Amino acid sequence: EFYGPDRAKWLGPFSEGSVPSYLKGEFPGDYGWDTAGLSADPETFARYREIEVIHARWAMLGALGCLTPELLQNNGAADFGEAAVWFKAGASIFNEDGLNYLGNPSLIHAQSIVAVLLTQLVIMGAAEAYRYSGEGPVETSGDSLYPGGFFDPLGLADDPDTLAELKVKEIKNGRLAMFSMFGFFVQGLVTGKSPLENLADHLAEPSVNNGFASATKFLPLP
Amino acid sequence: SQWYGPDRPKFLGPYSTNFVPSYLTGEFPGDYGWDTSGLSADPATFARYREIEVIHARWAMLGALGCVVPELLDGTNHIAWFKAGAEIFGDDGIQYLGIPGLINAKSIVATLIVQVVLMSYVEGYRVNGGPAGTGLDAVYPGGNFDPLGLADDPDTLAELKVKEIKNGRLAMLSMFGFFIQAIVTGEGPIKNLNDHLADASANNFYALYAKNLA
Amino acid sequence: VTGDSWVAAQTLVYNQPQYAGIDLPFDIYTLAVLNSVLMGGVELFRNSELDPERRCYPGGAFDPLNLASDDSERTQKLREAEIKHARLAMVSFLGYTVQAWYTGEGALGSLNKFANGF
Amino acid sequence: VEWYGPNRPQFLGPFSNPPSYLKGEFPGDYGWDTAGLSADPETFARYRELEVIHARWAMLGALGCVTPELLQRNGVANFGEAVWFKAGAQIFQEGGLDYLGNPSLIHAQSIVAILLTQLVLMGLIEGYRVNGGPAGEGLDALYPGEAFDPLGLADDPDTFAELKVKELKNGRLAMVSMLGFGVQGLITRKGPIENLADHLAAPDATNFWVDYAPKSAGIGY
Amino acid sequence: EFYGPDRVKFLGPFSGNTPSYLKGEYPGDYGWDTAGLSADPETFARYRELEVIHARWAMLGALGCVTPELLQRNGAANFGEAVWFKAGAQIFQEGGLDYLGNPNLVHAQSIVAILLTQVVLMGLIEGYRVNGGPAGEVVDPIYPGEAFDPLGLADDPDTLAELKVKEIKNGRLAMVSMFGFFIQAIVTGKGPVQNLSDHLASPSTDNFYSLYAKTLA
Ligand code: CHL
Ligand code: CLA
Ligand SMILES: CC(/C=C/C=C(C)/C=C/[C@@]12O[C@]1(C)C[C@@H](O)CC2(C)C)=C\C=C\C=C(C)\C=C\C=C(C)\C=C\[C@@]12O[C@]1(C)C[C@@H](O)CC2(C)C
Ligand SMILES: CC1=C[C@H](O)CC(C)(C)[C@H]1/C=C/C(C)=C/C=C/C(C)=C/C=C/C=C(C)/C=C/C=C(C)/C=C/C1=C(C)C[C@H](O)CC1(C)C
Ligand SMILES: CC1=C[C@H](O)CC(C)(C)[C@H]1/C=C/C(C)=C/C=C/C(C)=C/C=C/C=C(C)/C=C/C=C(C)/C=C/C1=C(C)C[C@H](O)CC1(C)C
Ligand SMILES: CC1=C[C@H](O)CC(C)(C)[C@H]1/C=C/C(C)=C/C=C/C(C)=C/C=C/C=C(C)/C=C/C=C(C)/C=C/C1=C(C)C[C@H](O)CC1(C)C
Ligand SMILES: CC1=C[C@H](O)CC(C)(C)[C@H]1/C=C/C(C)=C/C=C/C(C)=C\C=C/C=C(C)/C=C/C=C(C)/C=C/C1=C(C)C[C@H](O)CC1(C)C
Repeated sequence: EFYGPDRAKWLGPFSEGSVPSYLKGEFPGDYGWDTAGLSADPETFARYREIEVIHARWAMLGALGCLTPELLQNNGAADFGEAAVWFKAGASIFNEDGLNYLGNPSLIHAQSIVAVLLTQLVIMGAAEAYRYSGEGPVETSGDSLYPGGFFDPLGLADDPDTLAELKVKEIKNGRLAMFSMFGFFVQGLVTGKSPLENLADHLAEPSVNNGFASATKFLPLP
Repeated sequence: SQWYGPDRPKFLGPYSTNFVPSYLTGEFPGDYGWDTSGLSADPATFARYREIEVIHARWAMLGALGCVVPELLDGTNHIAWFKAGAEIFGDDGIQYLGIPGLINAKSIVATLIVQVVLMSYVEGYRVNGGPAGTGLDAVYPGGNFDPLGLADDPDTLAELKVKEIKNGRLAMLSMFGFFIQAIVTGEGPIKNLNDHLADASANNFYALYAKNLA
Repeated sequence: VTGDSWVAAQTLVYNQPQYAGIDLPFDIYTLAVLNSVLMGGVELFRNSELDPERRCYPGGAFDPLNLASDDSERTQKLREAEIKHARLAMVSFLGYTVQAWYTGEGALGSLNKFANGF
Repeated sequence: VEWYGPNRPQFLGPFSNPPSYLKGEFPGDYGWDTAGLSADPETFARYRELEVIHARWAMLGALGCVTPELLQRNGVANFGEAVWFKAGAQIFQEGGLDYLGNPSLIHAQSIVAILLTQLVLMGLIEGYRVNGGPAGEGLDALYPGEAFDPLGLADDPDTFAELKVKELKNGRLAMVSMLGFGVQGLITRKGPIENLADHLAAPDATNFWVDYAPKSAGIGY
Repeated sequence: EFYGPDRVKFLGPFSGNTPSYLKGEYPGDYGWDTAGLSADPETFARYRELEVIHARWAMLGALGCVTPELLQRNGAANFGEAVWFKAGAQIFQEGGLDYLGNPNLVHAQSIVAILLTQVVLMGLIEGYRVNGGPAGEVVDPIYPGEAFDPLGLADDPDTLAELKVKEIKNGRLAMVSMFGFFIQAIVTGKGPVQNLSDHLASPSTDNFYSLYAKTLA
């Protein structure tokens, strides 16, 4: 179904002629879509494969992270004043109380962006360096892309049959998030409103409130 | 034959005899030895890239013609290509050639729906074959796509393929011009050309928009 | 071009011979005799052919580009395209005259009337 | 093996595993091809040439983008437009483009003459670089030397290898600075030296994070 | 999942005993014949044909009873009578029946002619469906294919199996919903699309309860 020769393809029925040879249904998410031929080389394909999973995982975290403050604000904590929207939350660091987690002054109460940058550089840098090093103090399980040992406390990667279907489930939920995050970015620039607000508008008047409502927004004017 | 082999013309003129990528030998049309970057070193990517160029080419040639005709015809209100899409939202809608009753399109969603369904079938047929033809060249199927049999002679087909790519590359370059000229001048390509023709020393990029571009 | 219906254009030109809004330098009486004579000569020339296939596909001066002057499959496909466009036009022009009888308008006029009828 | 070989320095330092194709055989091999863009040996070769040519253009560009502004600030000379992203518009001013202000220098008046000469001059020059020309035919593409090494600072092979590393590292530093100048120019819309002056005056209230970052979404700047 | 002995059942886990004749091998088999009406294999075959014909008509009817109402209240077009339980009355008007409200479409004026033409055309069509004719010869009385599958969506037998289930499932939902259309129309003189808007407007107050019901006594 999702592996082997007779796997799922990106063009459905009209995919036989669009399946690059090097794509033989071995890795997860091989719908046979490399028209450009970017992953022709075995080495280049491997590097892109790791990059895709890393992006997919960041995207998945991003999708929740770009909606959770807005959700709680609309109904819940209701404390992220203008910080509920993802593309207006980072500016909350320069607030009078600065960045308050859950909008609670007692939590974090950060008011120095430089410190945040330095803290992130050392934290993310070390973890990323370990990921690149392919080896670290924690259990690595001998797989740079899929380091199960320490990063999988629940042991859901125990049997390969679940692993094979879980790995395609990861990339497919991941690719959807990457596609949607790209959506968040574009929608944000064109509409200027929060992504969950854009949805409300589409439900309000689907024919009127859609992407073609803002069609003439960026028109070069003589 | 002058367009193939090792004696073919090259993009750097005389200063290209000692500067030729190994993979570009003179087998495929439009070979001018311009592969300065490492792209297309592997034949698999090169074969994939060759098709994308012809596709981007045939599209550009259609686009270049279609971005000028409506602007050069009356009745269409000499609409600019970058301002044609908005017409669907006008009260009159899209009336081909300006003649009322022709299409009278007013729903952008309906137009996109038919385009997606029709183009998906068409693009699918172009990749995995279909009713028009099966087991034919991916970029040069011929048959139903060559009704006038203009390329029956292999020799003629070779020179004609050189003509197709060279016209396409010119169209691709000029289409890129249409994109930038519109984003800078804000006027249609024909209007920009007419302005230059009138007062070239005054109406050009440098004397009009170059200063405000920074 | 003129904005006049194809049915109404018949009488308009009869009253004032004209083409593309340009008055022709010929009274309708001479044009009427000319049309009959010209078409008479043309059709007599066509009837001279004795080959049944060549009466339908003369070729020669009528196929200057030599598109279907052979027996190839391209000739067969081209002839298949001709009759299809021919049968479509026959039915379509039957539409023109029936629509002009019923609705009163011409081709473009019927199209506009239908769009506004909604 | 200080710069070339297996004990060469890496872009991540201690936590670094070099790609197989990167074997410290060329200058500036800090083993950084995480995207696998130079896996193909032919693509790698062409990419190395682009890097050296880009680095040399950037080194000239970085020096040339600040020199008029440094002279204007210190009052050494008055230019029609000292800021780098505005020097091109000098040709459209009243007296044309005068080098270092002095009307007797160059005194260019028409952009068409500048454009056409540059096409002819650079067209021949770049043709000589790839196909060889008056300076010599058959010399290294990236390191021709000969006429382009009059001082002979590359006669010693060992020094030439180490100096090639210095060229790339200054060049890579120049390329990063050029991108910085462009981004800073597009945001601050002020010359690079001016941006530095402001930072030195109040480094805590002039940084991008404090002046533009908070206005990069919803509130324009 | 939908065929064989392990097929899903209408009562879920609680299905337990199922009719012996009601095995797999047929689309839409959920093991529901508690009335035991298809015990005879001959009658079971007939009932299977009746279900798919009632289902196909229901799908057409469900889509056909909602579209003129949707277009009328969406501003897409102006009909004489958008609501399905009144569209028949359009023939008894000044302008007769005009498709999409356009006087230059169909423009019917005589209910007889409408009735006569339907009887002749439907009679021949139904006769062709039971004895073959211009569209094709009869092989499966409910799944002809050939001229009736020009797009070839069911060329592969595996897809044909799963697709038949989709039709009976979608069909059955149409039959239930179309049965609702009949009742909702009698209980509420408003069209079915109007009912949906009212339920969305105030579901607590606008529903079969807090309205009608008590009137039905
Ligand atoms: C459009 C008007 C325009 C004007 C008025 C000038 C004016 C000038 N340009 Mg200039 N330029 C102009 C446009 C342009 N220039 C240039 C590019 C240059 C360059 C590259 C140079 C100049 C130079 C000069 C100066 C040389 C005079 C000098 O100091 O002589 C000093 C004395 C001499 C040079 C020797 C005597 C010269 C005199 C002509 C004697 C020769 C007479 C001959 C017998 C006649 C010619 C044919 C003979 C040789 C067979 C001068 C003030 C030069 C400069 O800045 O020098 C300081 C210089 O090098 N321009 C370009 C871009 C291509 C232009 C575009 O429009
Ligand atoms: C990739 C190529 C490309 C693309 C994407 C487009 C896209 C578009 N074109 Mg275009 N065009 C192209 C190539 C292209 N064109 C080329 C190469 C030409 C030169 C022949 C034209 C000439 C052209 C004209 C003249 C017009 C457009 C128009 C349009 C816009 C609407 C088209 C439409 O109404 O539906 C699709 C069009 C059809 C399905 C054609 C219908 C068949 C026609 C109507 C019958 C022929 C005329 C008929 C005999 C008239 C009867 C009365 C008459 C005798 C007086 C649209 C954005 C219209 C517009 O208003 O721009 C905004 C417009 O009027 N195009
Ligand atoms: C192609 C496409 C969808 C393809 C669907 C496919 C393949 C189907 C999926 C299935 O396979 C599954 C999953 C399962 C299979 O068993 C069955 C099928 C059914 C086959 C969507 C396009 C959808 C494309 C859409 C809707 C695009 C809208 C674009 C807009 C609004 C643009 C607006 C503007 O661009 C302007 C005009 C000017 C700019 O300046 C400003 C902005 C605002 C950016
Ligand atoms: C060779 C080489 C070598 C080395 O190695 C490297 C390098 C250098 C990189 C390379 C190069 C490359 C290049 C040059 C590229 C380019 C491209 C392009 C420009 C394309 C276009 C492209 C373009 C195109 C397609 C175009 C298209 C268009 C179209 C369809 C149109 C459409 C339309 C019309 C009609 C009209 C209306 O009103 C509007 C619309 C609707 C819109
Ligand atoms: C290694 C790696 C690995 C993995 O795998 C992947 C990846 C990541 C991708 C990679 C990376 C890469 C990178 C980093 C890149 C960068 C680039 C750049 C930035 C360049 C610049 C570049 C830049 C440059 C050249 C610059 C140039 C400039 C110049 C000439 C100048 C000019 C001028 C002057 C003087 C002055 C005036 O007033 C103006 C003008 C006249 C204009
Ligand atoms: C399984 C079981 C087992 C054991 O045996 C027990 C029992 C219980 C017996 C069984 C069950 C059964 C059932 C459930 C049944 C149901 C049925 C139905 C409801 C049908 C419908 C059915 C329904 C249907 C067809 C429908 C159809 C419809 C139609 C045609 C419509 C038409 C129309 C339109 C469009 C519109 C207009 O305006 C009007 C009209 C003209 C009128
Ligand atoms: C397959 C194919 C084939 C052929 O051959 C070629 C080609 C075409 C090239 C290919 C394609 C590819 C693609 C499609 C790609 C895409 C990508 C994307 C869209 C994304 C990523 C990637 C993406 C991503 C990661 C995303 C990310 C995001 C994130 C993290 C988030 C962040 C955030 C948060 C949390 C919160 C706050 O408040 C805000 C922020 C800060 C903002």
